[PDB]
Amino acid sequence: VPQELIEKIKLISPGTELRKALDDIINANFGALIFLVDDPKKYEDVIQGGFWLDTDFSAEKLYELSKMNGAIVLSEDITKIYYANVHLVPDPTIPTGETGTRHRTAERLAKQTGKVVIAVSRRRNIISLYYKNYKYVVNQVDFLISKVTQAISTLEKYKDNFNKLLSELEVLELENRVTLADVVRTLAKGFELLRIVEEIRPYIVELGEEGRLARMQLRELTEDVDDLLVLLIMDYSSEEVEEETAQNILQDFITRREPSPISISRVLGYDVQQAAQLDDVLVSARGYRLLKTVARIPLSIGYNVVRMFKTLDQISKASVEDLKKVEGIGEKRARAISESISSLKHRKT
Amino acid sequence: VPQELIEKIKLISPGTELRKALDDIINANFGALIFLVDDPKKYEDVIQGGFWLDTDFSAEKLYELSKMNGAIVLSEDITKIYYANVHLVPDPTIPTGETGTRHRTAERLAKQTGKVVIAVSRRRNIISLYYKNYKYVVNQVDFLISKVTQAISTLEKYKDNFNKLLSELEVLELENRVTLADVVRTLAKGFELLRIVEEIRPYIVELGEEGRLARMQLRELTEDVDDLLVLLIMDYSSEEVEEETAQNILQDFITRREPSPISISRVLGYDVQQAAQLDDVLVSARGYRLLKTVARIPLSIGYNVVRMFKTLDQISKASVEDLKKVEGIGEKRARAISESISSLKHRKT
Ligand SMILES: Nc1ncnc2c1ncn2[C@@H]1O[C@@H]2COP(=O)(O)O[C@H]3[C@@H](O)[C@H](n4cnc5c(N)ncnc54)O[C@@H]3COP(=O)(O)O[C@H]2[C@H]1O
Repeated sequence: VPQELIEKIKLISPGTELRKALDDIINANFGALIFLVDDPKKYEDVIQGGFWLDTDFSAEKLYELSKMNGAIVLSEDITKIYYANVHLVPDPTIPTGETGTRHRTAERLAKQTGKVVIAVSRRRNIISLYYKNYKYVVNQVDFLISKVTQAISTLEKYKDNFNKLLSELEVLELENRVTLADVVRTLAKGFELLRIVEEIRPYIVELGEEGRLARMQLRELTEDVDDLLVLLIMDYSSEEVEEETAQNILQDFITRREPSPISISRVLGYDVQQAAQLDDVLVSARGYRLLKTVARIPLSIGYNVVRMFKTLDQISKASVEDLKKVEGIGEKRARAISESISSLKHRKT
Repeated sequence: VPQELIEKIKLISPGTELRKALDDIINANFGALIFLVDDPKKYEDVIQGGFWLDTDFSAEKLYELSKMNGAIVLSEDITKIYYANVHLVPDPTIPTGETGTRHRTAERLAKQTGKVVIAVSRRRNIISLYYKNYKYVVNQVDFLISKVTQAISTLEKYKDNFNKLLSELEVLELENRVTLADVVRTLAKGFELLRIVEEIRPYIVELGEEGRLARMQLRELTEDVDDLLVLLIMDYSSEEVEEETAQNILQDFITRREPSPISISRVLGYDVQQAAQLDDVLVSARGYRLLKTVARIPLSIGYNVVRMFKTLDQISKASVEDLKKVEGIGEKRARAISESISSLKHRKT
């Protein structure tokens, strides 16, 4: 979905005076056919009849005008009403797959001029936006709230399962009993969860000002999940991996690749092709997750800690003095590392 | 109103199945937009979308299809329905005086193709027919009947006054006391009566089958007025006048010139400059009106009677023996001429 078109969709998103007018028009079963231009003179050959207005835009004015037959011409910045009650005459030879004169005119006119045209028919409650060779149908808020509320409820269930997987993983991590199956299962659930977020994003955007609570909910449910998955990938990949690399593996499984167990464990660098194999592959966390998240050790410095001790298990055996040899670890960070791991072992295992 | 257009108007006149369908369509407040062509696949460029039907016409089929959006395509003789639900796309650059997409389309397409296009708007009850550069509005029957009923009632009054003038003139004629004013006064009323018939004629045509009674009424009211006015012109023009010329006089004051007293007398060959002079000009009927109408003498033979006796006054003094000396007058025509005049002189004077 081009960014060019997304800028146009903003024009009619909940919160704008234009959208407010269009909601009133839909509510009254008036139709609408609206043409957005910056220089009316340049387009005087596709504009016939009607009334020259040249007056400041308002929602109420647009509403009143739409009671009349034909079309309305506004400035692109939606600050002026230029014409009302006009006949729009785009080139009839331009292909269109729309139905009815109103929507066939709209799509032809947008194709012909490279401008936005908005059509509302009298009996439906959708707003059809046309820009160049684009068509975007904009939905009512109540339809969008419904899908988004469902998506959020779905995200809650994925997130709860993710937390359960993770808390079990933690236990296994601290006891050094993790298998590849355990990692992959946890990553998959994380990947799927953020996929759902990506898929609902267009709905969220369409909601405009009415999507504010929805965005807050997404943010709260997904807050640290991306960082968490990146750290897991750095901790459990077959060979050592830089952060931005792990970030890309996340990007890949969120958007382009399917998060099947074999696919994940393969891209983590393991050579398995049967799902049952994962249970037999023993893995040991590098320790990045615990270092950044719990001991609050910056990644740049955690590299050196992993450089020296290789795995979490060995880090958990190091004394404060042992840790202090690392490039970046003073007594502050050394006790942070030492005490936070041991605290965790005590309470969790 | 060119004969070419009148033929097309017949297509939608009361009585035709097409008009019966348009009537229902008007009554249901469906609109209509109908394109008449014999070769559909040649007009492929101006007809988009819709359904190809190619089915035999009926009023009920047309009505049913008019429920759908857009336009309908029929054969020029209204025998086939070719398309329904189509989008008509005439050249947008053709000048049009119409208002609304429907009527602006109809006019432009009619001009572009030389074919009939019919448009009915949803809330108005008229049928607008476009043919080439012609536009003809066809009215509802109740409207036409009201005008025609008034026009006929108006005619009864003119006709009553014409009769009263005529019978007064009859008396003056039989007593040889006719002035040019009496003649002109009678002619003028007859002229005006026939003008009214001319003005109402388009409404009557427009009424189609619903104008049968109205035609009979006009026929009864005017059936011999024209012949009567022709014979008056032949009896009172200053210089002898052939029948053909007299009919051309009649035709002139019915259409071209206005039947003013001075003007009528001037055309009759009397150098008059003021209406008050008409009362001083004495005239004598040659006798054609009486010879044709009352004695049943053919005009051809009439001339021979007039060339001999010059005026009605002299004819009324001629004996049977005198009259038989005329070419074409046997003993029966002679006694027909003499007894009909003496009979009228006895009864009317
Ligand atoms: N070229 C054509 N070919 C076939 N049928 C034609 C036609 N032009 C008009 N009609 C028919 O007349 C109906 C009423 O059009 P109206 O202009 O009143 O109402 C129109 C008009 O107010 C507006 N609108 C549509 N096209 C427009 C255009 N090019 N320019 C400006 N306004 C337009 O959309 C309304 C709904 O049109 P809708 O199609 O439902 O219904 C149309 C359509 O069925």
